[PDB]
Amino acid sequence: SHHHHHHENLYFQSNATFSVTHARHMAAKVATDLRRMQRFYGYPSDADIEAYEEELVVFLKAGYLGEVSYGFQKNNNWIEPTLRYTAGDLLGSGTDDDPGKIRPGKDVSGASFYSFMTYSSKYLNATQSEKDTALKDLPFKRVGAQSPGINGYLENDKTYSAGGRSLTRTSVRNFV
Amino acid sequence: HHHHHHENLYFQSNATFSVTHARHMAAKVATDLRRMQRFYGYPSDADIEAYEEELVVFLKAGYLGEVSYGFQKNNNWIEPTLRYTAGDLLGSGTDDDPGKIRPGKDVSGASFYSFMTYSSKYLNATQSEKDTALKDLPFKRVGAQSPGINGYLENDKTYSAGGRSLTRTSVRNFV
Amino acid sequence: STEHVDHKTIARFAEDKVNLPKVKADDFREQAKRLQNKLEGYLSDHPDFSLKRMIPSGSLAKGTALRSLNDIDVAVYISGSDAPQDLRGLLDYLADRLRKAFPNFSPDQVKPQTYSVTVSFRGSGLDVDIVPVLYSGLPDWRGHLGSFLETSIPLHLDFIKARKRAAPKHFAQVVRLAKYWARLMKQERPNFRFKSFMIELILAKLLDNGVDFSNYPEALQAFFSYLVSTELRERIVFEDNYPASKIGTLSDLVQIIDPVNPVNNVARLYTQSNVDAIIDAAMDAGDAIDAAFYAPTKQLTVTYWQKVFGSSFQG
Amino acid sequence: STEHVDHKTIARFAEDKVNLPKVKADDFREQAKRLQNKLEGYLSDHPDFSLKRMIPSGSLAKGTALRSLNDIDVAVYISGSDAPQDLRGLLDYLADRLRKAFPNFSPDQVKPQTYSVTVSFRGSGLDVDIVPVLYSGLPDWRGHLISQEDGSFLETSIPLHLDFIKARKRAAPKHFAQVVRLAKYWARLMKQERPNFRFKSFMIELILAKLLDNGVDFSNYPEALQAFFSYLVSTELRERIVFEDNYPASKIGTLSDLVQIIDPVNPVNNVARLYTQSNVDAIIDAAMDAGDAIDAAFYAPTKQLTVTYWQKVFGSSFQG
Ligand SMILES: Nc1ncnc2c1ncn2[C@@H]1O[C@H](COP(=O)(O)O)[C@@H](O)[C@H]1O
Ligand SMILES: [Cl-]
Ligand SMILES: [Cl-]
Ligand SMILES: [Mg+2]
Ligand SMILES: [Mg+2]
Repeated sequence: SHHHHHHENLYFQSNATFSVTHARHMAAKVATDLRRMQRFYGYPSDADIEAYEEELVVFLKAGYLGEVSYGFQKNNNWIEPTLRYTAGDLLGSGTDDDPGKIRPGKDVSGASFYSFMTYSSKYLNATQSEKDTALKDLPFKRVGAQSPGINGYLENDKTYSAGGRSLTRTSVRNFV
Repeated sequence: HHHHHHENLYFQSNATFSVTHARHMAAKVATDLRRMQRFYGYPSDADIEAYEEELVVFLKAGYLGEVSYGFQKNNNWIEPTLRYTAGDLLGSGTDDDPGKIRPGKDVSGASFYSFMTYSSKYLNATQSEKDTALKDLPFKRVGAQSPGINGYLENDKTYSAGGRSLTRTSVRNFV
Repeated sequence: STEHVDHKTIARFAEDKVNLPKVKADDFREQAKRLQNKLEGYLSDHPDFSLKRMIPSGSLAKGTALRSLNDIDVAVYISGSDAPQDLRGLLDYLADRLRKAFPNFSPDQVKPQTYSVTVSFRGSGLDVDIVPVLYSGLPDWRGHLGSFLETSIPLHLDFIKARKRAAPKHFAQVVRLAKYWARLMKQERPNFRFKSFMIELILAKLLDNGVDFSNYPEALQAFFSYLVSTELRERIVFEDNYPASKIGTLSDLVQIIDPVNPVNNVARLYTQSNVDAIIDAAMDAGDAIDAAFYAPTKQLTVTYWQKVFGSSFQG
Repeated sequence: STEHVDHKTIARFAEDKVNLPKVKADDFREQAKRLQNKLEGYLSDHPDFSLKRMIPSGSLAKGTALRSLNDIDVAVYISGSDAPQDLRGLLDYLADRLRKAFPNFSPDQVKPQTYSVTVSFRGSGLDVDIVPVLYSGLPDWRGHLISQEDGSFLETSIPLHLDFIKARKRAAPKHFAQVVRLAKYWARLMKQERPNFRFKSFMIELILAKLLDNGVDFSNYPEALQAFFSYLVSTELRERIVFEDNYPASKIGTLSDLVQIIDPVNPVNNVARLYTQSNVDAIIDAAMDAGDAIDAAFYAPTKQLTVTYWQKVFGSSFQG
């Protein structure tokens, strides 16, 4: 009576092969979100956004992105605004939202902008040679650092989808 | 300026998801459902047993994409509604304790529902493979339209075992 | 991305679909000039006649008219004790006086309305929308329009002229793009209201503040970012005709002050619900324009710009 | 899960670690009884003596003591007009009258404290903590107790308080007092672990008495504790608690206190009058964690996980 499942015919194709075009489609939406952050908080810059987009394309194409966060961080803790994108498999109808809906008017005085990436299991299992070939075009290289915390809560407010894969966006929200 | 997660901090090299790991995740979902029961009257202990059973079958087979349990008012989820999304374990891996169901929310006219979306592996499996994997199901679900959400989603817990994660989002009243 | 839609794309779109063609604007101006010439001729023969001047007063006179213009705005200055001080009576008075000065037209062509008197011609061009202004000899053609509201069409036209002189073409074009967007929001969104004059004054304030109007996507983004981040709570005053001291205290939520009349707040009527609508709409449009900047294909870029400019936009 | 830790496990942990063993409780009662009988005999010889009675008044008297009981509570009723008004003089006066009545005790063994007077027993004994009650002969030994929180005068009746508790124990023999003791044990652990956490034992007892009166089942300890934690979390301590054992609820006057748990003897004495919002927040967060843990332990797949969840509630003394 009250137990339901998603309609069988509503499921999208489940046999999609993720390509560079799908990578660029997701990365363009992140770039948009970053440009929206810039308009209301001053960072990141257009040139940094361009490099973030290139980086995202390379990691998505290779399947090496687990999760990446961009935004303002105090001490070792993210504050609002901070946008986090977790890679996953496309579900159901495959929600592919428009980018945007950055909250304006938040206090960021003490923090500086940062980004932090977590690589996927496929990356950790890859050979050194596989990594070198897949990541040749990286615009910059990242250095290990202690995982940051969150000063606030996470709101899951967008999903970007392409080629059988999804990016799930959570936005850090201040306690109020 | 640009950092990533420390190599050492990542998970163990080889993890094969088993029914043990499935039961570890499902027990935590069951706990969450009993917390909901204590502050909102539903679902019952007997129903929770069936939900846990079902979750173990689908988890074991890798067929779970996402499942929601909670109250609906009009035709949308309201607080409390708990949503669990299957994914791969990332980084150090967060295996939280279950719980943290807010009390006091308005569920006056509401009824309890659960809604499941299967994974891409379920959809790519043959009907022969599906029937052997879903042999031990305690009940069967019927197709329905995905209901809306009245409020926002808070990502507030992660349960992890055997190289896989369940990410929990909780519906919240607009405030 | 910009490869698919850029400033020149928007500029072409504005001419094709947004702006009032010059040919049509010329026709409308000649229509008004005809009435004005008749009034001057009649006034010359009868100096005691109440109607002293007819001035084009709206978007057409300011060079901010859209293709969708449906009438020609003019003000008629009325003097003397005979003219009533009630709008129904004053509009009746205006109509009779218009009938006397236009003996070639039939009486029925001149029809009064709630806030104005309309001169219509059957099957030959747009109507002329005439707003009465009580005139008592104040400088700069200052007059009053249920209390009396002081105004000067020449000074209002002068204000816009100075901004158009500061940024030739670009200022009036952005004003028209923003009005065109505001019109699309009103049909798509129920509680949405955005007076054309407020749009004009907000953009004039941005121009004064140094915003660059020579790139239409970025100029629109400055407009949209201003609305979102100030939340229409920043008072807008210009010192063209008076110092900012003159405003005094106001209890109004939105304060966008008539550059001709320091006592008139154009946004006086706007509520918090009206503001939330503008803000939400401006956020959506800013989200779409920045999405179009990075969109990987022409099709997505056009679809994003159609959030701002509607189905007429095709890139 | 329940196969790893159930009601019987909790009942056994209670006997092993939580409850005060009877042999110790008998020793403590005999300590108190020895002083009470000595005062009765002295007062019989000296009818004009200020100290009129000594009544065991705390957890030991109520059958709710923990193994960690650190002293023996008794109330001493002080009549006459020789007692000074101020707290320091009163406690000094009580110390003096106690030495007069127990001349065998070394005077140094009678020590005024902040709101009470300690009587120390040299050999193999806990101290006796004597709380003054100003008494004027009213029935049921009604008098003005000195609060052990801030020294305020509380008009109440310790005998009627003991009656109140005994009626709840009659309504659920063994189980009511056992659940009280489990909840006090939890609260004691929270006070060590959490900074702003206070939870007066008498308040715990009154909250549980209300749940019992309301029909909560105390015969299964995991569920009875869950009812207690659930009540704390869902009311947030903003539901006024009133009992009608001794007066009708109509006698309660309106109060502005944040937490209102009204003395069953005295309708204007709010037992929780001192609890602040930070106190309440500490209690609620703790009750939510405790409830989450107990229900986690209900489904946990292994004994080790189950024990770890219960140790969130009862600490490292709990081993399954
Ligand atoms: N606020 C209060 N008002 C009246 N009596 C109290 C209060 N607090 C404690 N008592 C008395 O002290 C006894 C023991 O308290 P407790 O040490 O919390 O178990 C109770 O049974 C009451 O008789
Ligand atoms: Cl016009
Ligand atoms: Cl005691
Ligand atoms: Mg008009
Ligand atoms: Mg004591």
